[PDB]
Amino acid sequence: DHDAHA
Amino acid sequence: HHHMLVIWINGDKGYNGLAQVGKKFEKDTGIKVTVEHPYKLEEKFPQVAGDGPDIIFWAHDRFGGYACSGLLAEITPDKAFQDKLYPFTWDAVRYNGKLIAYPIAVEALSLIYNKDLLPNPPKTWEEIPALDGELKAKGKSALMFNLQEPYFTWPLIAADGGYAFKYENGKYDIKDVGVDNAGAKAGLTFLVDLIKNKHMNADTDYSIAEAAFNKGETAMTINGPWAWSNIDTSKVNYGVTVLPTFKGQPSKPFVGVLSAGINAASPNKELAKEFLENYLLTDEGLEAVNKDKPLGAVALKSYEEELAKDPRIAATMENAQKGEIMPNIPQMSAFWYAVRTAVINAASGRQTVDEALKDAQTNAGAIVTPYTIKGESMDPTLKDGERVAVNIVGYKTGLEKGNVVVFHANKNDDYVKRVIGVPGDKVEYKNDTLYVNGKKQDEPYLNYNLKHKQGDYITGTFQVKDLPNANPKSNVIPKGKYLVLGDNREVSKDSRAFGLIDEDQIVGKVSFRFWSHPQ
Ligand SMILES: OC[C@H]1O[C@H](O[C@H]2[C@H](O)[C@@H](O)[C@@H](O)O[C@@H]2CO)[C@H](O)[C@@H](O)[C@@H]1O
Repeated sequence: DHDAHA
Repeated sequence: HHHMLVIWINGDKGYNGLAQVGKKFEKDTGIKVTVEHPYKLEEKFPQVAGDGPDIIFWAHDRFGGYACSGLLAEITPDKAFQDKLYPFTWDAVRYNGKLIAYPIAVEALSLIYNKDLLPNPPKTWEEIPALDGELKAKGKSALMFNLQEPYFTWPLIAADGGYAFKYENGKYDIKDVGVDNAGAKAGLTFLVDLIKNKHMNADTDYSIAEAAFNKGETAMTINGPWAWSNIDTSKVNYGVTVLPTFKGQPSKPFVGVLSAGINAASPNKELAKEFLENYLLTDEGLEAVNKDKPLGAVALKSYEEELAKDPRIAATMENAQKGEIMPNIPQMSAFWYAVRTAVINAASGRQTVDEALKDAQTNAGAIVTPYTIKGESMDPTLKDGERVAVNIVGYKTGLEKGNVVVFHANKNDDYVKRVIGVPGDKVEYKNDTLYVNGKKQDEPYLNYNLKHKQGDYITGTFQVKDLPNANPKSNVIPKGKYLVLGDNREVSKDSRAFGLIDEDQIVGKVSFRFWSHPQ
């Protein structure tokens, strides 16, 4: 899982 | 769930034969075996793998993608067992140093022809137009095969020089794609010419082509060993031979190795191993499947020494030798999808060959990575927890205003925000009004937040020249710099706070589905 913070 | 095995295999394979091997295993062990053949199972498997089969059968090309995604168990065959199968079959199922499936059989396409309509099959693709002429005179056609899957048209495309990814010095170069080179254009052009000249119909699919050949309506088809059973039943006097040449060059089919992988999430991995090693990959197990729908040239030496005697298997392997083993890298999925689109569009007339293959060249190499969105600062455009696909950008490649980009904020954190200005753009806000290069620019993606705001303005007045990493003399965005803002403007920590970001921080563009399209 790659997460990106909005 | 637990005291049983669920197996997926494609609809064109010997699934009843495989079920008989499953019944033998149930007899011996009491463990029930259920064989299913879902439509587009190769796409569904990641969805469900959360459930999903204990064992999945597909050509080896898909498995590296499955393994990269952590969906497959590493298999643990001992030496004795590894020696029972041809070394090159093991090569097809190895990924990042590890064995990720049991190879079953080598598949290559051949030319299949009706000896009563056509005693001598054509040596060349170039003869087929004339030949169709002759055959149309008696209510027949020369050639029908599945145009909807690029597997079947690839041999012609690659004949004069097409390739997927160049394999060099022991590895594939994902940037070296051979889809829009001269060879590929000539092949696909010839295919489109056949359609333009009504020697083939663009809508011809697997079942239409198989029915036509098996009912004696077309003199030739292109298919794999699995198809031979139905032809036997039809009583067509058929031959299986080497594919014709194109521009003097042999057709070059992509060779698959039907392979059996074990779900990483399966609680029956030990039973799966037992079934595959000791029931399926035996002379008796393979025979049962093969008798239903032929497998091709099998991975098991002992049984292949028998099947290699068949002239049709000699033909299959001859076509294989002129082709090439498919890559198993995760990018293969994207390649096939790109090439499917290109063939379909060129054939239907939607695009010219150059257009189709130019787009395919791009799409086959474009790396796509899944991401999960965290936080509410892009709401409602993207939501907290939303899964998205992200198109990776090459180091110094074409970012544009409106693109939503993932970028490295620091060593640990990736952010996602919208590109509002690129290098060279003069930008400022006067309240909620965006001015780019002296022109107001509408922001339809803010429409909801503009109409459900807590304050007077959601973005508010600011000028690029006042932000960190900007040219303090100018609202023109510096070389290599980007202005990014979150769609949830009222709460977003973005360039208004931390300033312009650098081109080298950007990892990719988020892909969006548009709700509307043509029917
Ligand atoms: O057409 C793209 C498709 O090609 C191959 O799929 C073959 C498969 O290998 C054969 O066993 C047989 O079932 O026909 C399929 C084509 O309809 C690739 O293996 C597959 O990943 C790819 O999408």
